Amino acid sequence: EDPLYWGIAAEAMTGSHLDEVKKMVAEYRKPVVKLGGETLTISQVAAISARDGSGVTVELSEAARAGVKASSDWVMDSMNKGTDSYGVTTGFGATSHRRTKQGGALQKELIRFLNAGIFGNGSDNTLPHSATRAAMLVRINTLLQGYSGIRFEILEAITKFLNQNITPCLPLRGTITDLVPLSYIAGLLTGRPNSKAVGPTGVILSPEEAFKLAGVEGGFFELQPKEGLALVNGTAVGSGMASMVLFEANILAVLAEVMSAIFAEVMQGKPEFTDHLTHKLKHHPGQIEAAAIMEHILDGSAYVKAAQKLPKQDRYALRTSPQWLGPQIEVIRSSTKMIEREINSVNDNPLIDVSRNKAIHGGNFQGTPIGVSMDNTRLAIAAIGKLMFAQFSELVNDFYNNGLPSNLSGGRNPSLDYGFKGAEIAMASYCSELQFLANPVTNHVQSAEQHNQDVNSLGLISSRKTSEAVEILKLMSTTFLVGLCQAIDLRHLEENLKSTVKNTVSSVAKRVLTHPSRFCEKDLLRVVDREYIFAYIDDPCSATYPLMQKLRQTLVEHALKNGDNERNLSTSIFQKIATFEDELKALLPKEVESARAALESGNPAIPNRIEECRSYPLYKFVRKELGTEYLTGEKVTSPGEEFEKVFIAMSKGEIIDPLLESLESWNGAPLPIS
Amino acid sequence: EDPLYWGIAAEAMTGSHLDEVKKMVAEYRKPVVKLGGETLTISQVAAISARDGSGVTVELSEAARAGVKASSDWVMDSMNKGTDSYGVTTGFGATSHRRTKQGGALQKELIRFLNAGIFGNGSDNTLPHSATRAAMLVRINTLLQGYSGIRFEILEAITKFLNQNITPCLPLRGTITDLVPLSYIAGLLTGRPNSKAVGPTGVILSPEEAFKLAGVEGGFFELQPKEGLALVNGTAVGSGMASMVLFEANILAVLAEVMSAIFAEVMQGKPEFTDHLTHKLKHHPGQIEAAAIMEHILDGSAYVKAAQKLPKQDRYALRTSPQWLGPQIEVIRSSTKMIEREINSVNDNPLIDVSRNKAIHGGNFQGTPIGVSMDNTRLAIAAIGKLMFAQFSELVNDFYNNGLPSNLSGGRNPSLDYGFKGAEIAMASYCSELQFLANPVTNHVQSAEQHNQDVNSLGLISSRKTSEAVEILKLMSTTFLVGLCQAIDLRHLEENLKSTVKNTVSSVAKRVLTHPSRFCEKDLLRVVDREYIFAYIDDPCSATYPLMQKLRQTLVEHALKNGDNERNLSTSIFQKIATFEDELKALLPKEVESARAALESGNPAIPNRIEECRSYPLYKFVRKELGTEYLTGEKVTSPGEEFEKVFIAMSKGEIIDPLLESLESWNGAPLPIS
Ligand SMILES: C=C(c1ccccc1)[C@@H](N)P(=O)(O)O
Ligand SMILES: C=C(c1ccccc1)[C@@H](N)P(=O)(O)O
Repeated sequence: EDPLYWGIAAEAMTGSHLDEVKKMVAEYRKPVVKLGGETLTISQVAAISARDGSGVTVELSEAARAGVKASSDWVMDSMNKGTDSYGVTTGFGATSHRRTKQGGALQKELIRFLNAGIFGNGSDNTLPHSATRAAMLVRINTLLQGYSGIRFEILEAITKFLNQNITPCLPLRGTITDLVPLSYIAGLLTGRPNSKAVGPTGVILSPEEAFKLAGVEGGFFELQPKEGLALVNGTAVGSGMASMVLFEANILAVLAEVMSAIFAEVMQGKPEFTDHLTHKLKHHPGQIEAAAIMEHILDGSAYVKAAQKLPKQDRYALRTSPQWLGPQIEVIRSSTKMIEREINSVNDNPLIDVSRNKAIHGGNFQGTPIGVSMDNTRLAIAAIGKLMFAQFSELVNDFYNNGLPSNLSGGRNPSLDYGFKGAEIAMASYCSELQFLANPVTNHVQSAEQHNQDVNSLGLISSRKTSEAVEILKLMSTTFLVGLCQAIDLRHLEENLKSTVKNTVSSVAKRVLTHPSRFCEKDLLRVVDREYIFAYIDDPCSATYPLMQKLRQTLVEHALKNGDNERNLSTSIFQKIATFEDELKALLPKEVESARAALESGNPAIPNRIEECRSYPLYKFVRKELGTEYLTGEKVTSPGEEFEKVFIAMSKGEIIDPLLESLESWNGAPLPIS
Repeated sequence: EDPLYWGIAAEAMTGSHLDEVKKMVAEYRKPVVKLGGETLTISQVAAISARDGSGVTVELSEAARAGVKASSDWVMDSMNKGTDSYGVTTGFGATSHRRTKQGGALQKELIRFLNAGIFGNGSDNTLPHSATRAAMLVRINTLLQGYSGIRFEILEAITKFLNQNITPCLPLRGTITDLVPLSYIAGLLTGRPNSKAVGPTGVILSPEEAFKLAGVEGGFFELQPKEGLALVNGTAVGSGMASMVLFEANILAVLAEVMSAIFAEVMQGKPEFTDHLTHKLKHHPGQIEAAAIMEHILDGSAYVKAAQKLPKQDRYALRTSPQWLGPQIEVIRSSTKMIEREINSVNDNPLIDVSRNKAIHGGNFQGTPIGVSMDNTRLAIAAIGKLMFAQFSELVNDFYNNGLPSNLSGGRNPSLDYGFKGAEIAMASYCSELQFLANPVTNHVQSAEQHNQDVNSLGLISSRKTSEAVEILKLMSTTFLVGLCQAIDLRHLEENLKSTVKNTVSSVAKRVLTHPSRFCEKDLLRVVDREYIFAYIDDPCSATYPLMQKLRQTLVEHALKNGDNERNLSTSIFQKIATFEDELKALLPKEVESARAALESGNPAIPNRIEECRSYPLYKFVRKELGTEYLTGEKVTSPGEEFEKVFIAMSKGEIIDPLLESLESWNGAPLPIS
């Protein structure tokens, strides 16, 4: 039926990406990660990788013990029968013609010469301790399947190091994917003299102190034949970090879908761009899901529903966002499956097949799935950030943001409030560096190790660059999300002040215009209805702003059509202009300032419509739970001070819950075509 | 004084880039290229490379004959003394341990196994015949210095092939820089059975036919010891093409400087951005020259001088263009010097030093100067095109082009004329592909030829990508230059129609406004002076366009300040509005149409100010000599039809003369700081 396992691979790509993310989040928060060599998820690797006191613990399946012992015993019995085994009685790699009977000394030597990394002083050349934990977890998962020929006791010791947050120090570079950095795990286990570890609070430990604080009894391990090679001959570091990167990339792809919808909300975009017919007719599932998610947010938007009771299309960053995000999500999802197979693979060599009484030589250490998926994922991250840069740019440009202030300036005086202009330049710098990062790593392969390794994956180098790309995407997402919340509040200010202007224009009209000028009150209010508040509200009665000009234009046009009644000063509309303009100038500025002051005090005449929006949890989280403040030149607070709050919260995973809550009433299908 | 030749290298970088270009152009057009191994310029290589009947001929310096014979004789005498010489009695490259006494068969075999390229059918895998000519010229120049040990007769035969435009067919790929493609020159010379050549009209020739049409007498050459290796062991193909690319890149850099100034002219930019103080204070000579060149054009601009007799700063694509272009010009100039040294180098191995009675083994075949200069030059080409894309985008956007029509639309009805919108999308596609091409080639080095060639330059691959970049820059320059000429004509239309509107508004004012409304004629004309013609001229009396609205606003504001005189209908300014508006509506549309029709017939009321501009030669060349037409929706002609004229002319070098003429009165210094 499925002898090459294509079909079981296809099965994992069914169901929505969002449900996959919901499962990942639930898996991440489980208190125990039980390893049995076969069920490791990127969410479990991400959970173990954290060094933030979540309390997650690792436990080893007792079901693997028998297979582990069988291959360990097999190798030891092979050593005693005098047989010639690669990596056991022979040299390594291109020098495998050398032979020896000192199996123990051979493995000791293996770790010694693989300790060829460089740390220097400080931490710049050190693998992040979170990544080292991920690699430890993943190495255990490989060795547990019973094909590697290493004692279960060593796996238990690595488990204690994880559960006590005692982490060996690994070099950042030195691997083409992972012998050298993995040798620094083995060196801790053998107590090498240069081996160092870091405790939970950051203190450097000797191997002795580390064993002590981890509760590993029995002294340092003396590696038995093949045991050094089983520890080092795998892709655990590259795939470990790729899991951490993919966990965050998946969640950020959902954040990008939702923020594209909040973007549409505050831009007053046409929700038609999410119509299921459009996306159904292209078949791409990423684009169909993306449209449906944004459709869900917009179908529960108080802005859209308000507009319904009262340019045919938007620019690409809004209208084509489902077409744009769709394929990036498919890449991230497909890359995730590839990494999940890699972290559950037997990446080791040779393999001990006790059932056939032999060792199988092969290339499962070749981390191509990591290189390929990380290269492809990094390009997709860059495409997500380029869209986010385009959206941000639209949002802060008054040419394109449908009446929002230039720069999303917040204060009363636009000459002393340039809003997000600095943040916008920084968004360009983020986006540019992201497009550089989008270049591949895996097309830079050198013929290595005396040309024995004449192809090699560069997996971990690629994972490291995708991790950098993810951090930049977080800087962009933070900056965008705070911009969106500012725009939300500006729409709130806009609708309240617009009501005040309309009430004042009407009341002054009903006074000074009684004779036949009564007819033009409807036209004067229409001037207010159609004019952009932020084009004039900082100085509403200024003669050079559009409100006074167009009100006066309305009075003039009514007088010109007023006929012979215009010839009698008693019924002349033109003769009412200066009275009207004086009366409005006398009352409108204070009415506007009062309503604004009432809004700033929490007493708006019209409540903030975000509160009735499916997108409310993200706004509430940013503005109310984190206390991120509305940004104004009338205060000293910088945009960066507020970015910090969201960025630190995003990096602690606190965005996940409000992100998912905005979608929790979605049934996973697009709306009927209406 | 200068024992490492840094100082003589520094000397070549003095004087202006423009004077260097002027010399290059004069050198290109000389009727004879005399090679003596030491004076080859990129302009001579470009001139020889052409297959367009310019009649340029190659002649060999008789002064080199003695050195050539001496090393040829030396090698033959070495062969007869039984001595062991690399490439003469030994195998090649990584297999140099093999030995033989059949020197002739060794060189025959060398050409045979180096004929390892692939052509297929058609021309896609064939080196362009212009590049093959460049490589032939450059190979002669290396061998003429007397260090290679090859007969002068063979150089004379290649000279005949050049002077009769008989060109051997070379494969496009196969070289890491140039044994394989150079072996197809040697194969023609030895009459190999697969060897093919192309005549002047394109007919494929056998080696026999080629020798016949070239007038090479004496039959095919039988290579003597070392002669095959001297033919193939050089960088001639990479450096040959790099010369052709650099010749055009230098001229296009001057076109970019000048077009940046014409851009400023039609944008009504502030010529202050070229002020010498600004650029002097940065020391960069490329930026100082660039500013001074643009300053020269602007100081002789009738637009600027007109504006003088009657926003403080421009956007970056205009204001920072000298800062942007400066370093690209320095890179192109420095790369040119590197290639000129390479095409005059003894790139061969081993070298025969008769003066010391020995062969010198070395690495002069290592084409790093080509790879490095082409990689650096390609990045600079991309930066020039990115600026040109930014400038074009500004020019066709009515938000930023200071009153020019959106899309530079040309016709009477903007709803049926979308101008350069298609060209603008194509400019984005050019710019994007250019930014891709900007990636380096020389960071993709493979350890080659059984790891004997474990570093290699990839020079020719880089030259090929820079050549592609140059072609794209030509597509952008063509499209930009035709856009600039359209804008020039639109400023001509703008000033003529604006005069017509002002005359009509004045004459109707002086009639229907005589009572005290005489005072507002000055304000009404000011409305015309300050309003953008193209914001209303397609329908000048439309009530929704700014002209009628603001004229009416002027009459209303004068009536409001007219006081008690406004209360008597005899002296009421408001009572004059509908008369004025009716009178203007009756006369202005036909006055405008008449003046426009008079302009289209060559009878403008105001001549085209381009005629008094230092930039006039480029406009005259494009619009009048090439017959490139003003683009309008009222005709069937496409922008591409007009692009063709300029692109084909640009590729024939016909842009050079008008380009240089626009600068011919420049003394090479910036203006005094005033
Ligand atoms: C080449 C290898 C190696 C190199 C250095 C030390 C230990 C092993 C192993 N990847 P293998 O291909 O399994 O022999
Ligand atoms: C390695 C070389 C070679 C390879 C194939 C054919 C002929 C020569 C020469 N570049 P060289 O380094 O001069 O020996």
